[PDB]
Amino acid sequence: IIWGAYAQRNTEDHPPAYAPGYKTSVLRSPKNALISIAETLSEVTAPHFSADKFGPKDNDLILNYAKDGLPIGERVIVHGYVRDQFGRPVKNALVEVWQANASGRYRHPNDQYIGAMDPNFGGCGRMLTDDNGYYVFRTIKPGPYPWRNRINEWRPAHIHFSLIADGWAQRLISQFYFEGDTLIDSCPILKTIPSEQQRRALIALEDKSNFIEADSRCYRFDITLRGRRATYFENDLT
Amino acid sequence: IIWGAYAQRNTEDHPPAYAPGYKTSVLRSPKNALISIAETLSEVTAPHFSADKFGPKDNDLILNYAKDGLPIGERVIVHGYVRDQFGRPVKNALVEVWQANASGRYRHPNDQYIGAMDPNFGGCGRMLTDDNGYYVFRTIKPGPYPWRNRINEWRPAHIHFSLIADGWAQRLISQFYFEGDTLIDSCPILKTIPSEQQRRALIALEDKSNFIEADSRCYRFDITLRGRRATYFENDLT
Amino acid sequence: IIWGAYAQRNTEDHPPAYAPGYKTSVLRSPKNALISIAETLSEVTAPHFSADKFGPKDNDLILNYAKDGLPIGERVIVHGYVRDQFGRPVKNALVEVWQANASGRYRHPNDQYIGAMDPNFGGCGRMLTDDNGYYVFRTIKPGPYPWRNRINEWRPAHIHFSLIADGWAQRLISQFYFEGDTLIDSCPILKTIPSEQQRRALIALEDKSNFIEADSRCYRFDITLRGRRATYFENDLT
Amino acid sequence: IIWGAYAQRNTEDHPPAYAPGYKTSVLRSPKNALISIAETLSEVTAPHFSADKFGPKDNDLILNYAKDGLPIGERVIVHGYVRDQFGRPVKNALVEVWQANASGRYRHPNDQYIGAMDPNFGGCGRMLTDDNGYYVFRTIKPGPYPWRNRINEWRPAHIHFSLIADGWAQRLISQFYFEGDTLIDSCPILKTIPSEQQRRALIALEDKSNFIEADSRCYRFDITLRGRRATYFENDLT
Amino acid sequence: IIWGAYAQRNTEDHPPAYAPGYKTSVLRSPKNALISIAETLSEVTAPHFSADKFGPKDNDLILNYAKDGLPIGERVIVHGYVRDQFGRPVKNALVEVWQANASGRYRHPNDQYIGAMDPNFGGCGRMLTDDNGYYVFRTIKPGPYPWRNRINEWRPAHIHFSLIADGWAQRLISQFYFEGDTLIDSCPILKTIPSEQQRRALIALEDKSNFIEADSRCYRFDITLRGRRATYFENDLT
Amino acid sequence: ELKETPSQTGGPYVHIGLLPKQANIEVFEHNLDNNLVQDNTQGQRIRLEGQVFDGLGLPLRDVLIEIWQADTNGVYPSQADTQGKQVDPNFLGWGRTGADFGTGFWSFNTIKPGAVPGRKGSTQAPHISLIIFARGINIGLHTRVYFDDEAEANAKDPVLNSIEWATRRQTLVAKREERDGEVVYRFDIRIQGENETVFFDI
Amino acid sequence: ELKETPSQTGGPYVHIGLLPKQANIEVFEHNLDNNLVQDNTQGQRIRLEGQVFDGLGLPLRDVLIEIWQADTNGVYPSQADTQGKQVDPNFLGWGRTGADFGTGFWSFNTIKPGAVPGRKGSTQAPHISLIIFARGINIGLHTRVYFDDEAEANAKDPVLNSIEWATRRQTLVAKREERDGEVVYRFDIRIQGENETVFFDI
Amino acid sequence: ELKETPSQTGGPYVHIGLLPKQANIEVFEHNLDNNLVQDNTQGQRIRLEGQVFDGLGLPLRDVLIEIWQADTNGVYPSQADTQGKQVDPNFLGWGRTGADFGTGFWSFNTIKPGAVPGRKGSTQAPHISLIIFARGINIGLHTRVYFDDEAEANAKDPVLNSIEWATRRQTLVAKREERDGEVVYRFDIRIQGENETVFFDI
Amino acid sequence: ELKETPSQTGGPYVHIGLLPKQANIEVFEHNLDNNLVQDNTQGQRIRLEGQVFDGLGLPLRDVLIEIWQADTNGVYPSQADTQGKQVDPNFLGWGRTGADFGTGFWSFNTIKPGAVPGRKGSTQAPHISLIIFARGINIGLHTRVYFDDEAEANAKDPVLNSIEWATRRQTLVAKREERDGEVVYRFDIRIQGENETVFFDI
Ligand SMILES: [C-]#N
Ligand SMILES: [C-]#N
Ligand SMILES: [C-]#N
Ligand SMILES: [C-]#N
Ligand SMILES: [C-]#N
Ligand SMILES: [C-]#N
Ligand SMILES: [C-]#N
Ligand SMILES: [C-]#N
Ligand SMILES: [C-]#N
Ligand SMILES: [C-]#N
Ligand SMILES: [C-]#N
Ligand SMILES: [C-]#N
Ligand SMILES: [C-]#N
Ligand SMILES: [Fe+3]
Ligand SMILES: [Fe+3]
Ligand SMILES: [Fe+3]
Ligand SMILES: [Fe+3]
Repeated sequence: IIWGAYAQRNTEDHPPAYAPGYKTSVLRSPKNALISIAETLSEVTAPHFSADKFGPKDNDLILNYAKDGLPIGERVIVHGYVRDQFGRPVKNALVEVWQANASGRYRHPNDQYIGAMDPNFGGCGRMLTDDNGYYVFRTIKPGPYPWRNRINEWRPAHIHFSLIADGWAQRLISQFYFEGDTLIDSCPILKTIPSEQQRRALIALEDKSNFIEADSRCYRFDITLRGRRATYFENDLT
Repeated sequence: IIWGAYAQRNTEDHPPAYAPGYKTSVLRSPKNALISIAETLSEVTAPHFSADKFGPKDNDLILNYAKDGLPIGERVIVHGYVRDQFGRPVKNALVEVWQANASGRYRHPNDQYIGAMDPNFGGCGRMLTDDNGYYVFRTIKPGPYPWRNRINEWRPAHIHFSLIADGWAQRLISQFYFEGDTLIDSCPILKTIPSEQQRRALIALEDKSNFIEADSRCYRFDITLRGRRATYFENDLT
Repeated sequence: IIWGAYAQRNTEDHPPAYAPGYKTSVLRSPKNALISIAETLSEVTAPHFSADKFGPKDNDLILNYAKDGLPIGERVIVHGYVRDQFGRPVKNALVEVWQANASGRYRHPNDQYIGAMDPNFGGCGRMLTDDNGYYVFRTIKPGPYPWRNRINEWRPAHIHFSLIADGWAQRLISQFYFEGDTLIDSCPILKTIPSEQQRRALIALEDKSNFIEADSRCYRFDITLRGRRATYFENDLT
Repeated sequence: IIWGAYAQRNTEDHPPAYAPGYKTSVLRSPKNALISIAETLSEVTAPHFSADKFGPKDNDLILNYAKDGLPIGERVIVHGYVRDQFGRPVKNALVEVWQANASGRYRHPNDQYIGAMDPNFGGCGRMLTDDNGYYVFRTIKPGPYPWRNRINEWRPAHIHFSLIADGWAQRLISQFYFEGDTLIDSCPILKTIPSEQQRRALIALEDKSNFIEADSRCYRFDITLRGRRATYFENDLT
Repeated sequence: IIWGAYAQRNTEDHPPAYAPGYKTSVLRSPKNALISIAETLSEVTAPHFSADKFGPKDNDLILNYAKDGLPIGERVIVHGYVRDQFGRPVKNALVEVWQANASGRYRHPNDQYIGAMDPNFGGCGRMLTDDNGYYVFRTIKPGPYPWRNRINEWRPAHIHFSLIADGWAQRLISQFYFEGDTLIDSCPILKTIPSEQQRRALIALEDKSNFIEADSRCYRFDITLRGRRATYFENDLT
Repeated sequence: ELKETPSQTGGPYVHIGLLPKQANIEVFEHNLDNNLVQDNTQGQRIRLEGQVFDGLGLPLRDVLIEIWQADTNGVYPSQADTQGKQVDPNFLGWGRTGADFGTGFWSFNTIKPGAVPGRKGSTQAPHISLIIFARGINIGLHTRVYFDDEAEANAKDPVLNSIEWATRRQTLVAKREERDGEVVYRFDIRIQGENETVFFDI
Repeated sequence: ELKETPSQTGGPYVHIGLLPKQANIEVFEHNLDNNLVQDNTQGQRIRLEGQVFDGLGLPLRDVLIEIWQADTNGVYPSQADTQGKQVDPNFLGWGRTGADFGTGFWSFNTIKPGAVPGRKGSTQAPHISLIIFARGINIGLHTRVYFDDEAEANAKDPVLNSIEWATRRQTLVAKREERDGEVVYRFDIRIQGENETVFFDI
Repeated sequence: ELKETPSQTGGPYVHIGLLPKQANIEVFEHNLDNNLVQDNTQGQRIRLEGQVFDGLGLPLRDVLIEIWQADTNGVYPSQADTQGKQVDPNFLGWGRTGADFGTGFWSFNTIKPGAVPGRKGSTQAPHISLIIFARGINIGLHTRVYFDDEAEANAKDPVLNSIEWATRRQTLVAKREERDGEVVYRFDIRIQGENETVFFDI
Repeated sequence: ELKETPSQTGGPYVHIGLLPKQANIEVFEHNLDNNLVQDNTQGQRIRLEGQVFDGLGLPLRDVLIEIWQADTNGVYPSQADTQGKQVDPNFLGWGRTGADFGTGFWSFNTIKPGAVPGRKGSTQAPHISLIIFARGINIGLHTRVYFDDEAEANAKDPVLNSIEWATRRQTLVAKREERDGEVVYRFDIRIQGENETVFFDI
């Protein structure tokens, strides 16, 4: 198989750059349209991260920062698969996640929300997908976060995630939410996404059969990245 | 992969122990609720049966008991797949089946039904599933069986089956019926099952493309057993 | 009441003579259209069969051929009414029936199907309808019959029947099937019949209230023949 | 015609023995299932009551107890047909009925309801069905009866009835209500009946064309009893 | 796995031999029904074509006949999978295709349509499916072809294809069309196919994600052939 | 085909309609009762008595009972009887009674029935078919009364032998007694609990 | 109003049910056959024989045939006959037979029927109503057999004259022959092709 | 995700398919039985016997029983055993038997199992997993058999201590006996009523 | 389960894609043709020729024909052949040709195939499987070519004997001839009408 370029990103499946409902985007969005280019080696390549660099608790947010005891909050396991748009699994992709604690408080200097800090919770983890594109980490379910878009704005509970895979063109950062959260229907950030089907693509589903008795609940969340087309005739990439 | 415990059996997908409509269950059902326990090695292990012990006609009910000639009745082949609830195939599982003959008569001392005995039919077979969880046996389609629940009760045509697989927790015995049989809608035993979708999970489907011309018809029937969850953090099974 | 002629047979309620889907009909169907004629005494009359000629077991296919024991198979009683299109009962009509055994094997020299013969089953019976047009016989439910139309063709279970009543114009031979049989929807012979309502007119219905406990099941099947119009003005039949 | 046994009673068309919603049934219901038996002469026979024993006003509840005057209340005639499940009329069956008066007061020592007694009303009648299974009696429409199941329980207006016919197996006692009565939808006794269609089988219908001007209203109410199957082969009843 | 015979061809999923709407079929269709036979080695075997015989441009209709320049027309890539009715991929099958040019003109001596010939286009190609049953070729989208069935008949744009696979019984020749072509709904040849679902099985779907920017469009088209049943009991093929 | 009219409880005041006399209601000249023995009735007179107990072991004081039996020669005074034998012309074979409002005892004055033919040429032991109605009982309960002095016949009885739980068979056998010169069979019915009486679906 | 039960082919093994003997099945004491002539049957004995050919010109070896005819005086042994005349008391008027599995020939031993009244005071030429059933035949095919020695009667026959294609009328006329001292009428039926036999919708 | 195939009763004739021999059916050369002790099997031989009683206190004469246990060193002859220890190569660890049609007694010839590791580094007392199937039982009933001569181990057993009703724990302890020189553990199962055996959902 | 892709006519210009040479199109270096005999091919060389006639008796001048046959020892050059015998390494066993645009004649240069095993231990007479495609033909028509010099083998051939209309069997037998020193089998195909060639659904 001789690979060509990644399929064109479908701009209609993503939020636009300019979204007045999300205030801070008004000054941080280009007024010019993006210039589309034909891909080269620069766009189809990406770095490789060796597993040797990862600590044993890097994907366990419940314990990777615990000092005197355990974090306060809902023990939940999150797992799923990372595939490309053509259904092919994405192997050894770097998945990084971060979030606020059970109070909805981020361990970040610029966060002054009155929600209480948890001395035993850090809020960040990472991991590499296996050969089947599978990933799994453990954490505390984050609480909603009150913020200033309109004065009484509230982000539904959410976990931030980032992926670096096989091609630079696949670079993606997003957020996923939890099934049932009512704040999902009123969030300005989630509404920047044009279609309803795409909004639902960011919702982690309760996976009851994979709950661990007297221990943790479980949510299933799959991620889809852009995929490469194979070449059977001229190969102009080079 | 480090395996944990089998997922919890969903009691709502099974008949209750006490079912007044099925008379004999009134005195053979515990009055106390079942005590649920966390699994140990005892529940996740099970015996292994070597193929060396199986005769060549063990899965052929048409010939494994034929003496002077062939059994009288409808030649039918039944095949399907055995999977666990997570879709994984169940390999080398022991599948045992038994049934009445074409008259609806069981070759059992306690059966005095006037339906005629067939000197060339035994009514029992067995086999091991292959690596894909596939199984296949041949038999005579059983006739309905008149019995005494209410005086004029009739079991639809049915074949009894039993499975012993990888975990003791998967131990299961049940019955499957044939698509189209009208007695299916009035059977008290089949009605002990709460949902309609589950009742239909016991119906073998006509598989016309797999009929063997001028020889036998074919029914497709898949079986789903409980499955194990994998462990990625603490492993308390031991 | 002075009777006239039988109402015109409705050709659209019957299969056409030429039906390519039923192969053997290609060479055994007239290319010319049937010539319709006005009825005379020849068409409105028919023979009479005295009950004195019928043996006591003529309508009992379970016992009229039993030698060493009982036939192997499903004990079933079939009964119903024979009426004319105007709802009038058909009295003392000769009803003859024949069928294959429980294996789907016919006791006929030209049948070499591997299905097993039953030394205690003949496959034919007959009877006369009573004054209410009622009829009843007992038999073994026939098994489907594999045949060569397309290589893997299968007739659903069926019983052949023939009637000779009051008028030669009513002469009719057909077949009836059993409710629920899945082969009904794929049979080329049953499909020669143009309408769905007429196809269902050939299906015997399960009659659960008339089952005989620990003995036999029962199917209800009514037959409709052509009927005569009454004359109130000129009588040109003669 | 040689008669066999009565068709099996369909337990699903009747209320169960144990119905917690109807309090007094908790201690007066067997814990063991009923033992179904094959019928004998004992079950297919029943007593005969000669018409000579019936007084002329036995079926007239308006006058059979009137002393100084007429009962106070709604003059209504009730009539209908008694048939067996196969539609055959039930001839010379003993039909006995009883009820409370217009106040909802029963002429019974154990009734202390404050509803007023009517010195001219008794509340009981009887009659035999004719050759067509027809019956007819006259009465005063009963008023609802307040009772102690839950403290504020109320029986809708109702008339109790009992039938003794041709077979002991047909022995039946029940109650019928009047079309439109709102209490019908909240009565615990009527709710012991599993299906809605069966509940409606106990509702007497207003029969406006049979009202007698300036005199009485009329309700139509038909009763269906179990029926016997006819025998055409072995007769094992004896 | 021991293979048996190919499943019976379903005559109802194919056009009949005699189709008056398609004029030339009136004299080139047998009047006798096809004789169905049980398969032997002759029907289950087929030739093998080595890849060594195929030129490098055999599957590239844009360049395999180009002399002075490129063919005039719409550059399109067509690809898909060849499977058997049971979903198994068909490996190393010979796929041959041919078509008219962009004008709707065939490079055939008997074609006198005024549509213009393209000196740089031949109209034929071939290829072998890989181990996954995948195939891919490049061509110029053909223009509709005016023909004489009824005087103003027009074939929608179409590409002819032929397959020789594992069994002679799978031998198949057909045609596929392009999604959206309005002529599809009025073509007498496509209408010889009885069902609508089967007609749609001949329509190549636009596959937008696999378009090659500033170069070619792409259509997806899968092919299903007859499949073999496996044998687990008697093997009478020989 | 039609469905059987659904059953309903006889209700707490069931006496009004089926035993007016017991409810102090004189409306009928001829009243149906619990005395099946007439002047010229053949057979040995016997008295059948007992009580009906609920789940608490307390007698129902509002229960109604009816019995159906054959004459002394085992023939039923019914047109449905196909024995071809002549029945006792002075025997209705049926009776009705109610438990006493105070004590709870019920009783019938009848005749000990003769053996009746069973199915397939068998012979049933002498028995009386009995049914009970009452408040709290949604469908009349059917049972049979056999006699303990017919041990040999009972052992071969088809219906009794169709009860696989041998222990329950005794609940259908009444005990013989003799007040003075009269024969009395005591038959207590237990609807619920231990020694629960066997009930049939006929 | 109800619709007529739809027809279906008699099937390949039609002999089992309609001619058990021919299928080697002895289950009935009295078997229906192709001999309509009894000891005291009136009229001249005749033998009706022939074959049935398919579209290829090949005889059907699995066809079943039945005939219905009047007696020697043209009266049908049927209650539906309204002629007011007495019929031959020793004549059923009906018969059934099957083609020979090997050769394909069929035959009946019967009597030559007398003329039967037609509609509107007309007279039908002597004829035998015949119907054929078999595998491949979805509905029994009706036809008539006339005799060539009745040329004058045939010319005036209402049914024959209702066939506008005069050429096809001859397909309904059997040919007389005389083996020894017996009269035989040869009647071949051609279901398809040239000289295709006329079939009626009666 | 898929749902588990729903359970159904083993039925009254369950012996045909799971114990052909007991039903007088010789079709298999190698038959599965109730003898888990082989010639070279390690450990002390023991006999496990008892009866199964219904709600009336009557033994089920149609019940089928199977057991699953570890070898003498507490290792299961199963690939799922993760102890890393070698198991007795001459021990299947499973067996099947049926109650006697007449008396109701069942029994197994096996070995007394060694202690098996519990969850979270605990140790389970020696036990045999047992399941029963039969007419009237919609889903196989799971229970465990502990030994009364292991009082100290039983007191610390995780599963037994997970039963909050201390009184019911004794229903899972079999009683040791010694016919002659053989050790026998008596274990009666009571499906319903007083002293009802504890059943687990595993 | 999926349905087979529906068939469609090969069309009037079928030569472009399957026989480019015949359409004056040189695009492929290696072209498939009607010559199955190679230098080292074993067996007796034979020439198979004939014409295809429509319903009017006129030859199709646009028909395409392909054949599939076994080698001289009756072994198919196919991995699906399970005879366990080694096949002629210099034999493809398949060929394709088109009728001549002017005369209508077609032909193949091949080898006379050896007998091939039939079903259930039978032996098929030597034969060549043939299929035809063309404008007006919606689905390729399958037929077989047998040889008249194999009379004894043909009489016992399973497929030929499965044709109940014995008369049609001859339509599948080609006639041997000898131009000079070469053997030629003449096989004409008649799609419609009299002597219509037998076509199979394989
Ligand atoms: C985050 N807010
Ligand atoms: C099984 N009954
Ligand atoms: C019948 N076939
Ligand atoms: C009434 N109550
Ligand atoms: C192409 N026509
Ligand atoms: C009302 N009793
Ligand atoms: C009132 N019951
Ligand atoms: C069937 N014949
Ligand atoms: C059979 N027909
Ligand atoms: C079934 N037993
Ligand atoms: C069987 N049950
Ligand atoms: C296009 N032929
Ligand atoms: C082009 N067909
Ligand atoms: Fe009341
Ligand atoms: Fe048939
Ligand atoms: Fe069963
Ligand atoms: Fe074309």
